[PDB]
Amino acid sequence: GRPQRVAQEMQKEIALILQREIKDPRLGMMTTVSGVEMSRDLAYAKVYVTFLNDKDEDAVKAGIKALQEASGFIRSLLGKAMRLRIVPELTFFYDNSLV
Amino acid sequence: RKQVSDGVAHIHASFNNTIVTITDRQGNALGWATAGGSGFRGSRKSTPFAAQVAAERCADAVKEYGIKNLEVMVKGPGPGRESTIRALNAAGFRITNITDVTPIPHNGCRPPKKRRV
Amino acid sequence: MRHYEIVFMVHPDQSEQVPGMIERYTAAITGAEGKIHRLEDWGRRQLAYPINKLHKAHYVLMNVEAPQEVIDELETTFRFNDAVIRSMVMRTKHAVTEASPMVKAK
Amino acid sequence: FCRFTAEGVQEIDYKDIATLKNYITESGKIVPSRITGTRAKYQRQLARAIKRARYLSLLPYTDRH
Amino acid sequence: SLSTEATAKIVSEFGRDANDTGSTEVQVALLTAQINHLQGHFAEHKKDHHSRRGLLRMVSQRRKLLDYLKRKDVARYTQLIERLGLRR
RNA sequence: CUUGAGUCUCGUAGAGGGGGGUAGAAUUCCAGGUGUAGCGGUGAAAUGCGUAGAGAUCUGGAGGAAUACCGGUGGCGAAGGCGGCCCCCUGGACGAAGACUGACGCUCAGGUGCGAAAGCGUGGGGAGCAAACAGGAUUAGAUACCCUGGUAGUCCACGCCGUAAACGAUGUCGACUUGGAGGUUGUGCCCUUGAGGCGUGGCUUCCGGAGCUAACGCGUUAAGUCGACCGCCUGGGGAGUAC
Ligand SMILES: [Mg+2]
Ligand SMILES: [Mg+2]
Ligand SMILES: [Mg+2]
Ligand SMILES: [Mg+2]
Ligand SMILES: [Mg+2]
Ligand SMILES: [Mg+2]
Ligand SMILES: [Mg+2]
Ligand SMILES: [Mg+2]
Ligand SMILES: [Mg+2]
Ligand SMILES: [Mg+2]
Ligand SMILES: [Mg+2]
Ligand SMILES: [Mg+2]
Ligand SMILES: [Mg+2]
Ligand SMILES: [Mg+2]
Ligand SMILES: [Mg+2]
Ligand SMILES: [Mg+2]
Ligand SMILES: [Mg+2]
Ligand SMILES: [Mg+2]
Ligand SMILES: [Mg+2]
Ligand SMILES: [Mg+2]
Ligand SMILES: [Mg+2]
Ligand SMILES: [Mg+2]
Repeated sequence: GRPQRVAQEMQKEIALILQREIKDPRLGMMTTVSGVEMSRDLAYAKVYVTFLNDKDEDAVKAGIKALQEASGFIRSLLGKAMRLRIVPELTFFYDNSLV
Repeated sequence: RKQVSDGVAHIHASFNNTIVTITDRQGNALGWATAGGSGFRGSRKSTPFAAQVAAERCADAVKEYGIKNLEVMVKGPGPGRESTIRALNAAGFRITNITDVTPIPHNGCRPPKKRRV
Repeated sequence: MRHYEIVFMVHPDQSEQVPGMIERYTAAITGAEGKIHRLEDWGRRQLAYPINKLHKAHYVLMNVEAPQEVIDELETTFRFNDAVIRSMVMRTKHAVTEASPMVKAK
Repeated sequence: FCRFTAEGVQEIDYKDIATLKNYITESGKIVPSRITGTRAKYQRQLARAIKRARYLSLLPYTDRH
Repeated sequence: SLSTEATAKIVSEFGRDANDTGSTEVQVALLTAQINHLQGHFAEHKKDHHSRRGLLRMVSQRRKLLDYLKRKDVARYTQLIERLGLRR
C-alpha cells in the first residue's frame, strides 16, 4: 500500500514490540518512537527513536547501538506481527526533538 | 480550591490522543486537558508538541489547587509521553517517580484483526 | 494412603478460633488411620495482595499421610467453612518432618 | 552459575520465600534462566514454586497492588 | 496401572515360583487384570482416546500371547482361558 | 537355545489424555466517588459516543473467554495436537542392576478406530472477536482493502461430518557405514567434597566427510549401503470431473 499508511502502522507495531518484548538492559528510558519514514518501496524503513536519559551521547549512543544490534530480532517480531510482504530493513536514528 | 500539595498525573498516551489528568492520591480527579481539546486535530492531534501543550493547559487548571509534588502513571505507548513528561517537569512540578502502568493481560481477550495496509 | 501438604489461611478476625480447627482436623485425619508428620502455625502474616479486601491472614501448615477419602472431605469442609479464605492441598512422594522457613525466622 | 545443582536440592520449596525473591523482578515476574544461569530442570521447578507461592499470596502477581 | 501388591499376588498365583514373571500365563493374567480394571475407568471417561489407545494395545498383545499359547500347548491354554473367563 | 520381542522389580522427566475445583491480570457491562467538553477513529475524514455528565480516574459487583512473566535454535503425543495452579482417574517413553518367558517377530489389501479448522443437528451459553450484513469513506469503478457497528460462528454437552501446503511435500521395521559443535533427560565411577574429571544410554538441533542426487541438496534421526512388507506413479489439459 501507500508508504505513509504502512509507516503509521509500522510505527504502532514497533512502539508496541519495543515497550513490551525487549530484554536488553541497554534499552529502557521509556524509549518512545516519534515516527518512521520508509521508501516508496516498502523494502527499507528508518525509525526515529527518542530517548529520555539526559541526552548525553554516552547513553543515547548505547541505545541506538543496541537497537541496531537487535534490528534482526525486531524485524522477526515485526514480520510475524504486522502482516506485510517483505519485512523491511530497519535503520534507527536519534530524533533530536530538542532544537 | 483546597490544598493537597501531593497529587498524581495519569497520562493516557493513545496513538491518536493524549489525556493528562491530575488527581488526588485517592483517585479523586481535579482537572484534565487533552491533546485534542488544545486546538489540534488529525495528525497534530497526536503529536508530541500538542501533548506538551495539553500538559501545560491542564497544569494551568489545577495550580489553584496548590500542588508541586507528583507521581505520574503513563498508559499506552503512544507518541506523547516524553513530551508531556518534560512539559510538566518544566512547569515547576517536582516529579518523584514515573511509572509504566499500561494494562497488559495474561492472554485475556482476543485482539482485533490486523489491518491489511 | 498418600502424603499431602495442606496449607490454609484463616480470616484474621478468627485468629483464636484457629487451634480448635487445627486439633479438630488432626483428630479427623488420625481417627481415619492417617498419621500427621508436621503441623506449623505460622500465625498472622501480611498478604502480598488483598483477598476479599483484607490483609494480615492466619497461615497454618499441615503434613499428613492419609487416604484420599479423608482428604477430600477435609477440603470439602475447607470449602464450606468461611473462616478460611483460601486453602491448598498438594501431594508429596515422601514424608516431610522438618522446619518450614516460616518458623526458622522465629 | 547453576546454583541449585551446587545446593543439590531435589525440589525447590514454595515456602522458601527468601530464596524465591531472588528470581523475580520488582514487577514480580519470573526471571528467565538465560541470565540467572539456572539449569532448565530447576527453572521449571522455580516456575512451579513461584506460581504456587503467588496462589498462597506469599508473592505478588504484579507490582500494581 | 496395577499396584505392586496386585502384580505380586498375580505372579505368585499363576506363576511357577515367586520370580516367574515372564511366563505367558502371568503376562496374560496381568493384562486381563489391567483390562478389567480399566473398564471402570472408561465407563465414565468415555472420550479419553489416548488411554483407550493404550488399552487397545494391551488387549491386542494379550490376544497374540493367547494365540501363541494355544499354538504351543492347548491344554494349558484352555486351563488358563477358563481360569480367567476369556475367549467366549 | 537367547541375541529379536515381551514380563517383573527400583526410579526419573514430561503443555500426554479425561474429569472436577480454584487463582490472578485484562476487555466489556452495571452501580457509585471525583471530575468536565470532548472522546473515538483516519493518510486525511465522517458514520459512532457524550451535557441524562461520557472519555479519563478510584472503589464495588456481574459475566465470558483465554492463561503474560517462566518460554527455550525446550518438552510430551501415532498423527491431529497439548501451556496458570491444585486434586482425582489414566496412557506411553527412558535409565540402572538383575530375574523370568523362549521367536511369542516384522509388515499389512479388506476392516476398525482416532483425526486441525470450517460446517451440520439438538439444547445451553455469549465478554472479546467476527464471515454475512448495515452504515461512513476512498475510488473511473469498490459489490474490496480502511472506519463505526454487527448476526451466525468462535465457548460448553451429546451426535454428525472425515477433509487441510493433515508437510520433513520424505511409509513402517531391522542391520551396517568417517567426524565436529550444541540442547534436553537418565546413569556409572573417581577425586578433600560441593565444584570438577573420565565414562555410558534415550530423545533432539545445527555444520559437514565418503557415498548418493538432474541439481538444489541429503549426509548415523540419509535422500548412503542392504533386507521384509505395504501404499502409489506412467505427458499437459479434460479431471479428482462425469457415470
Ligand atoms: Mg494516526
Ligand atoms: Mg506395561
Ligand atoms: Mg496434563
Ligand atoms: Mg452477560
Ligand atoms: Mg504414568
Ligand atoms: Mg529356559
Ligand atoms: Mg486401509
Ligand atoms: Mg469446530
Ligand atoms: Mg449455514
Ligand atoms: Mg452448533
Ligand atoms: Mg444454538
Ligand atoms: Mg468490532
Ligand atoms: Mg488428501
Ligand atoms: Mg500441522
Ligand atoms: Mg501428501
Ligand atoms: Mg531405519
Ligand atoms: Mg518426540
Ligand atoms: Mg547437512
Ligand atoms: Mg535408507
Ligand atoms: Mg530421490
Ligand atoms: Mg493424460
Ligand atoms: Mg467427486
